Amino acid sequence: KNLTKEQIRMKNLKEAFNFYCKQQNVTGVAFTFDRIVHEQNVINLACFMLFLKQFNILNKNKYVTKREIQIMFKKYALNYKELDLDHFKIMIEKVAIAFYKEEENLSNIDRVEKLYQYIEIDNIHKFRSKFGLLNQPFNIQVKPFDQGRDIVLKKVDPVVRQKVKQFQEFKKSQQALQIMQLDQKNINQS
Amino acid sequence: MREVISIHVGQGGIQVGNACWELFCLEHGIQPDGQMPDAFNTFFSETGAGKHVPRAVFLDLEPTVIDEVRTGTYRQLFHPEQLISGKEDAANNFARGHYTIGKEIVDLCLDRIRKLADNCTGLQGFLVFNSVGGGTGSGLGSLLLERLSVDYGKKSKLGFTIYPSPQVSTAVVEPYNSILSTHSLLEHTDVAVMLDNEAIYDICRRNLDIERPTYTNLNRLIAQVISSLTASLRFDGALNVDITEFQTNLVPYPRIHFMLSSYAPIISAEKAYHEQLSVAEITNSAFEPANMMAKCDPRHGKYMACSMMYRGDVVPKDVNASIATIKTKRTIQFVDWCPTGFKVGINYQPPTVVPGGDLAKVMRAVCMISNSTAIAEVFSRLDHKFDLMYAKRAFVHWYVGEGMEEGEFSEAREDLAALEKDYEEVGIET
Amino acid sequence: MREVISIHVGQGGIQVGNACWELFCLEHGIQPDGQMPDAFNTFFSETGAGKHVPRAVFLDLEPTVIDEVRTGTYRQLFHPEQLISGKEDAANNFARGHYTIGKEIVDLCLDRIRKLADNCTGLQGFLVFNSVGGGTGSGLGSLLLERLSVDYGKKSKLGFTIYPSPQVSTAVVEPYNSILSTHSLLEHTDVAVMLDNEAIYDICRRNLDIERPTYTNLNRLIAQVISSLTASLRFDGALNVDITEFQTNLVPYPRIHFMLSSYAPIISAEKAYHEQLSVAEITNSAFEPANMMAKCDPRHGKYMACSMMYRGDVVPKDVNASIATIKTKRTIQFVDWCPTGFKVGINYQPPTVVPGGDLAKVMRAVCMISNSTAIAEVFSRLDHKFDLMYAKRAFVHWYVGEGMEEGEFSEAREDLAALEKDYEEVGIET
Amino acid sequence: MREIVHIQGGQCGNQIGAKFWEVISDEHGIDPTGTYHGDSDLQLERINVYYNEATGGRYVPRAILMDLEPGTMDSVRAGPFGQLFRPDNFVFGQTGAGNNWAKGHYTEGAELIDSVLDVVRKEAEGCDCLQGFQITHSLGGGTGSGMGTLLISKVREEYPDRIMETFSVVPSPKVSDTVVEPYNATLSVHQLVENADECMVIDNEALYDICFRTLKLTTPTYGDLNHLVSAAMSGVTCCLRFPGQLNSDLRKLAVNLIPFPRLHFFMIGFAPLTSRGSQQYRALTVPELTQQMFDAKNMMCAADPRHGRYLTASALFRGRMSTKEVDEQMLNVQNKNSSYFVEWIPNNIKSSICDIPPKGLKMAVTFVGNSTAIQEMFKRVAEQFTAMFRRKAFLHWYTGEGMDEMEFTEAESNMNDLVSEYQQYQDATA
Amino acid sequence: MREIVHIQGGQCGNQIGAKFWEVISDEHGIDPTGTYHGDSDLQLERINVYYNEATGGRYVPRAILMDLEPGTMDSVRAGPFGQLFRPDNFVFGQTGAGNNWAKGHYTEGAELIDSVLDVVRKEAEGCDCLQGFQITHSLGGGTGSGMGTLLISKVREEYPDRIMETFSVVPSPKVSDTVVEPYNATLSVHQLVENADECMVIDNEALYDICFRTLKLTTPTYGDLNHLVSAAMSGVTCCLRFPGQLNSDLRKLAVNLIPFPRLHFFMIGFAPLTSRGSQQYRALTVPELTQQMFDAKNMMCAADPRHGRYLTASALFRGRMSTKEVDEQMLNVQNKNSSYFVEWIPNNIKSSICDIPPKGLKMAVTFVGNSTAIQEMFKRVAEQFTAMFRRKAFLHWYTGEGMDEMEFTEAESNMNDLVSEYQQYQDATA
Ligand SMILES: Nc1nc2c(ncn2[C@@H]2O[C@H](COP(=O)(O)OP(=O)(O)OP(=O)(O)O)[C@@H](O)[C@H]2O)c(=O)[nH]1
Ligand SMILES: Nc1nc2c(ncn2[C@@H]2O[C@H](COP(=O)(O)OP(=O)(O)OP(=O)(O)O)[C@@H](O)[C@H]2O)c(=O)[nH]1
Ligand SMILES: Nc1nc2c(ncn2[C@@H]2O[C@H](COP(=O)(O)OP(=O)(O)O)[C@@H](O)[C@H]2O)c(=O)[nH]1
Ligand SMILES: Nc1nc2c(ncn2[C@@H]2O[C@H](COP(=O)(O)OP(=O)(O)O)[C@@H](O)[C@H]2O)c(=O)[nH]1
Ligand SMILES: [Mg+2]
Ligand SMILES: [Mg+2]
Repeated sequence: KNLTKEQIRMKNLKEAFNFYCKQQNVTGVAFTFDRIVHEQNVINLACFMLFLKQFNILNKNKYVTKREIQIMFKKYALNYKELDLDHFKIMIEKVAIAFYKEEENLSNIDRVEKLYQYIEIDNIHKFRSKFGLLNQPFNIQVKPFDQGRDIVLKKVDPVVRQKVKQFQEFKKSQQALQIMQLDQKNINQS
Repeated sequence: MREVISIHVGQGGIQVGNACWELFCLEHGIQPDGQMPDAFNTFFSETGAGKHVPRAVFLDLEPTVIDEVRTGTYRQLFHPEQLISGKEDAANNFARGHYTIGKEIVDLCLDRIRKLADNCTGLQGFLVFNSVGGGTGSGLGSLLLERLSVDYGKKSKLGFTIYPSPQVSTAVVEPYNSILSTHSLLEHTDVAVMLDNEAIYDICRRNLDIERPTYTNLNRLIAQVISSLTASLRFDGALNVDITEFQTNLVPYPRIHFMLSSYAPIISAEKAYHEQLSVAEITNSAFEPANMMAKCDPRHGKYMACSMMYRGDVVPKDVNASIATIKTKRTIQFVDWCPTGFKVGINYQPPTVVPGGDLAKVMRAVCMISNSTAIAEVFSRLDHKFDLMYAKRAFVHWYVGEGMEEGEFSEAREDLAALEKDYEEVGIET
Repeated sequence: MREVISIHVGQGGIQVGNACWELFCLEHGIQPDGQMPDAFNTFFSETGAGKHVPRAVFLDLEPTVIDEVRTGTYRQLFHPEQLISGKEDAANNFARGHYTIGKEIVDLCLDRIRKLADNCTGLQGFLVFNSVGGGTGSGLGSLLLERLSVDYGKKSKLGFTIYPSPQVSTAVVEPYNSILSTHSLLEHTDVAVMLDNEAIYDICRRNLDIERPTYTNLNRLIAQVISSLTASLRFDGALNVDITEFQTNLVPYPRIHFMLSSYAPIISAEKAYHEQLSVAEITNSAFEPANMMAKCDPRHGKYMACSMMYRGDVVPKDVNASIATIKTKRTIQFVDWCPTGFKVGINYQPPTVVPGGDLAKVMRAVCMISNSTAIAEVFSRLDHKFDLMYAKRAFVHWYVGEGMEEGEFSEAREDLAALEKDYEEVGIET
Repeated sequence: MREIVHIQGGQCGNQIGAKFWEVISDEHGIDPTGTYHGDSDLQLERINVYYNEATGGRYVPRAILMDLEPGTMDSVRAGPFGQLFRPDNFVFGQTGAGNNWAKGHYTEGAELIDSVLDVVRKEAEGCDCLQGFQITHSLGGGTGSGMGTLLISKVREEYPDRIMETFSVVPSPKVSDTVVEPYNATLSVHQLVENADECMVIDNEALYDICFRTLKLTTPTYGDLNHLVSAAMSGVTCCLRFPGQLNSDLRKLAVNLIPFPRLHFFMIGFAPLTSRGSQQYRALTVPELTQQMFDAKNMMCAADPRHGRYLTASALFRGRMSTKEVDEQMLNVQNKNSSYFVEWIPNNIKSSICDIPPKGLKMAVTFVGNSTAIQEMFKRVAEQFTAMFRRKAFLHWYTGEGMDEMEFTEAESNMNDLVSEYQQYQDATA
Repeated sequence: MREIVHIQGGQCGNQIGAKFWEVISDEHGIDPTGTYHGDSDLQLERINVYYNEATGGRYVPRAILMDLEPGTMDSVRAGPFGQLFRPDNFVFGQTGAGNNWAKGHYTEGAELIDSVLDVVRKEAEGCDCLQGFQITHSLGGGTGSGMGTLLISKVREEYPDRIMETFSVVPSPKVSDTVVEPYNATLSVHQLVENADECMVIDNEALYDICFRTLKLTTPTYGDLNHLVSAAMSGVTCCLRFPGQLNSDLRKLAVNLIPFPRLHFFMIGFAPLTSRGSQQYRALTVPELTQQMFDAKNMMCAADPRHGRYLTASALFRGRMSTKEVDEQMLNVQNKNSSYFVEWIPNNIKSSICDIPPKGLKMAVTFVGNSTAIQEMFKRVAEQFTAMFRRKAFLHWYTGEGMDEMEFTEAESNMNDLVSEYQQYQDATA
């Protein structure tokens, strides 16, 4: 299967969007599942700043400071609080225009293209490796041998099983012979 | 329905058998006359009404010790005709007690063994005691083991041999018969425990604070070790261990079954109660190299497997918390191919005290049976002592003239060389 | 779940350890046999049923004091094999106890320390006691501190050293080993408290009105100071202080951690109750130069930080109203770069009295630990005493022949010069 | 109807059953003499699940006790509630296995198992509608891990459509009591995956950790570990013996917790657990139960459940409570921990409610979760196995009874394949 | 609805909460066993604000208690009303911080905070409609001022739209109990301004002054200071739990008292306060309440409010009274003191009336005023900080745990900028 150039980019951007939507620290008690589903499909200001920080854009110049990003977010966000996937794309384009604002010779399209190269969005593995959390464990009240143990199971492999394989066929033939000998003993004792 | 038969041969064997048989009778409440004024069944048998008879047999060619036994306070306990006695001593000559005078006595002993075995229904195994550096002891022990290995087969036999000290010695010819007896029991005994006298002398001097010990003090400690080993068969415990559950846990390979023991605590009543005797400190003292019951340094070799018994009010979690501390220490290192090497047993009955003895009454004790690679030093030094006199063929005429062939000395030397090579081959990491 | 381990080395260390261990046992209701007829856990450990075992270890190369301990009324309290004893004394020679005979004993002590530490789960830190003007005390203290600093690392260690008096002295060679031990513990101990005997003699004479004191009277006061310092860990209080909350409050710089202590009130029952012992008067008495526990004049130097503990029914507002009065006085001046220098702790448990002792029972007490710039005088006078004999190389042959190098004396002198320069550099205003 | 029979083997299994049956009898009000003395009508309606009826009105458990040595069953009979067991169901040998898997599975266990299979067949053929079997045994012993697993295959061959439970204690490397544990653990895991419909691993190390940290009792014993295991065992089948809002037999759990036939190794935990001193502080509410239920330290295994992702989970609430709260809390525990739940199977938590709480408690919860974090136990077991096997240590004991190294190689390969294919789904994504 | 959860940290915060919850329980008639025994219907209508419901009808506070040492929470449990707290919410470490901010914020506080954040998330996700959080902690301690402030940032990052309260005790230079107070005060004020929606400073010196002058009681203790702080804390949220003429939640106060987002540091006071002997002389009237409310000595801070001009003020009257009198008195207190009120914001006093008075009192008032006089506290704190920092005193303790001097410089600069820009509006004119 394949995706369009803006979309492959669009597919990778959607993957980043869906990842950061799930990082939201939702404040409040006893939510509806509709609200939880809504909040999983939108990015808040904190998660958008986290995205810009992890991609090394936040506070890099005077046009991408925490305050400037907050003003931009309130101006372009849905309900002044939330970004959907389309508003997230628009916000990244606005951040690209702000981030490269001092480069007068660049068109707005070239500024967005330069930002997409800067975040390495065309390489899904490098793009995904920049995704960072906020926090979770799986609820487990936590606190010489800690270093990890990669139990490399011995390949009972094509060369190794071969004898073992040959051995399974031999063992089946021996069991069939023992059944035939038990049947022949039952027939010869009969 | 679980039984065990103990064999005592030679002067040292009989003198340690006396030591263990005061302790067992005291521990089971049986008076010296044999009369009580269901745990006894492991060592004793009921006669129907009244007295109990030990499942033990005493062997010797020299009659003095048996006559001393048959006139002491324990004259009424033992069956009159299981104290087999000879007329002529082997006189420290191994060839005598294996070829000349032991053969005419061994048949009566085997008949007694059969008569005792037919009574038992759940026979766990045999115990044997013999001081190695003597003629009759080593020779008759070898002959009895060789006969039993074919009469019964797979039954387990345990040997509590007393090897000579590194430098302290009573005889002058004991390396010869020690090497020959090691040859004989290498392929014939399932477990052999080291018991040389010098280490136990040092233990008594340092802990018991006795400056003039005699053989009885040594034999009492050995008896306590035996009681600690066999307590699990006759008392209720949270984590039991049987005799047959040893070659599966302490014996990595059929050739390697020589291990050395230790015991803790050893302390007198004058200063025992001033300290709390926690489980951690006793299990630390048990692993101290100076408290080994055989004069060998465990720091010179790796460990292979450690089987160590507790008794008293010890709790398993405290035992685990102390095994972890020992695994932590950098001065004790185990062999590479053994990740876990500890077998733990816990029993509830505290050790019993013998009146007029040295040890005091305590609520916790630990006995360890540890198999280590460092044991090869005693074999090497015994071999060096043997070679010095075998170079000039000294004292050989006392052995050739008793029916033994000339070449019999060489093959024992070859088997010791093979054992020493095997111990080196096992201890190298992969 | 909070623990501390105290180390006692040398004759003076053992004799002050005895003094503190009557007091702790009395304060927690434990009989001398160790049996009670959840605050004990800081100093003791539960054995499961009955007795308690102190978290202390006694060290000495000379056996007389340990033998006296093991026969007194406290023979049943301490664990029998944590009273490590040697055979040959160092005989006031520092090189002996650091290079010749202390090395063979230090391994057992470290094994005991490990066995005690594995039991604790919330180990706060270590305490150590040693009289500095002796061979085994200073040498073994230095070696133990050096081993512990690398075995454990960041764990806190506190040293209650007893330096020699300005003019009163018992030995003739104590400046040498005092200087060497100061060198050793300068870079290895987190806190060092001054304890010279002359000041405490004057305290006893003036307040307790005893004209013929012995060492026990001094050790009881030291034990009371220790109890006051560690009360906050085992009793409920309105303003708690932990051991780890010291280097953040009393130690401005890593090199400067020598401070001198004081205690108040000190009064006998014959005239104690005639006066009200208000908090203001006791906190005034604690700051009196004549009541310093070390013979140093605080009027000769600035203060850096004062940590002072109360216990009893004291109310915080009365404490603040008394800190203000002290800040008011013109004879006590603090360093410029320290606007506030007081750390205050309040505890509810009144000090306990030992029967047959000197101190009476009171409801309020104060113990201060104060770091001041005036401490450099003791270093200067010890240095002057050292130089007089080191000019002619007197008594050096007793040290060179015990394995120590010739140049080892000079670098201790250089470190003392560096410390004295540092104390002068810190005390100047900006 | 839909009742199950109890079969236990080995010493560990016998000790587990000795408390499981006591707990069941106390729950149903059955006196140790087999006479009902309960209070509620519901206590007798479904008593046919575990108890049979005999003349005279007394009740007898349908339990079968097997071991290769008679000591443990001769000891359990003298304990409380020991008279309930029918003497006919006691089957034992006279030799024992000595912790050797080969002896308990090929030579000795093969001849004896006919007698126990006879009584097993007698018990199953008779009962109204069979639900299945539950098995308690230990993987650290020879006779247990051999005879129990061979009996599993024999039972499965005759009743392929019934359900089979196994509560298996695997040897942890922290608290090791036997040196040959890896061999018979690895050999047993090979056979256990092929035949058991459900398996529940239990570790002594996790039980000690729980007893020391949550209950905070000073001296754990095997009685406390057995009591916790017994409560967990009883919690699973509670709704099958009592009415409830959503009854859920064992087969319903089998359907909902096993995605693929080879992934049936669960780890369990019981809530609430509180100390004696804090049992008055806490208030029993559904949030309080569910927060402790998913706590990592509360699992009966040392495996850390936040090192992997749950494939599915189950909870069996007890007591009378609202279902809306249970469902919303289950949803909340799954929304706040989405990272630790596999994403390609939505709504992977099963809940059930039983209106009859345990005696003495108002609410209780039993947790059974299938998680990918269990791989770590097989990893360390195989690591020790391959560390010991590469040198062929202790191999001769097994190879002397008809077994070969090929069965060791196949077992290791199959165990490693299980480890790999169990984590294969951990990295699987939709 | 619109309920809040309680989170407290450190010893001081725990002691404040131990009285705050007692006051709340006494107000709502909840016995120390969690059983309601109140008299009025209104006592139960809005109990969901602070208390949760569990099975059995008992109530449990939704409080979370955290500290780096277990002593304080082990002590608060034994106090009155100590059983209400759920044992699951107790989270603690085994080491402590030792009044070192770096240890409680970078090394130790970072690893532990995950567990407490888990229970915090559990509590907030569940509740009907969140209003916000309230935090009690002290700025004079290490673990408190570190872990609490880092938790503030972590909570703010996840709930940016909720409201956040902090009741902070700042170290006064008069009553100083810790020498390292300026460092962790200055470091904490840096982080506190960036995240807290509201902050309320409380000083021990002002509490002692109030207790000595207004109540005129002889011996103040921490229980009286805690009681005053608890009454002030309860007064703020009274109208959110009871009906009234003009309800005003916390968000409404946030709107009306904070002109600019960085000016949210208030000082509070409670009226009436009368001595025991003069409680019969006085008559409770609105003029009598309002004259004491604006009294300078009645403020809970040593800051002198006639040294600056109020930006805004708030009053929360309690009891049944006429609104016309309240409004006219508020106008009169603003016409007679026009010099102390900023002129470019007219009508800068907010009033609210709640019809339910405190138990035992007929009228009560809680005062929350945002004034420019608070600059003096930051001035003196920064003065001490820069006096101590210029010599790098005690800096190594902080720099040894990954912190540097750059974070000290930034904190000092930001604090000075806050001081400057807070007074910038004092000289501003229209
Ligand atoms: N531990 C211990 N060893 C002993 C005792 N008696 C003798 N031995 C050792 O036994 C060695 C010699 O063998 P013995 O047992 O004395 O004599 P024997 O075994 O009967 O052999 P014969 O000399 O032929 O009678 C000596 O080197 C001693 O070290 C004893 O009572 N206790
Ligand atoms: N405060 C106090 N000081 C003591 C006491 N006993 C000895 N000292 C001091 O210790 C110094 C000498 O060291 P000691 O403790 O006596 O002997 P040591 O430390 O064991 O060193 P060695 O001489 O090698 O045994 C003397 O100068 C005394 O001032 C005591 O009981 N109390
Ligand atoms: N929970 C519990 N575990 C036990 C008990 N007794 C022994 N064990 C465990 O069982 C293991 C030894 O099993 P073993 O007795 O040799 O089994 P067997 O060979 O079938 O008799 C040890 O590692 C113990 O941890 C007990 O009473 N309770
Ligand atoms: N109101 C009040 N203040 C206290 C109490 N206990 C301590 N404090 C104050 O807290 C300060 C010390 O804080 P600290 O205990 O070190 O906080 P921590 O480091 O978080 O444990 C002191 O200056 C006291 O004024 C109390 O019970 N009530
Ligand atoms: Mg003889
Ligand atoms: Mg001395």
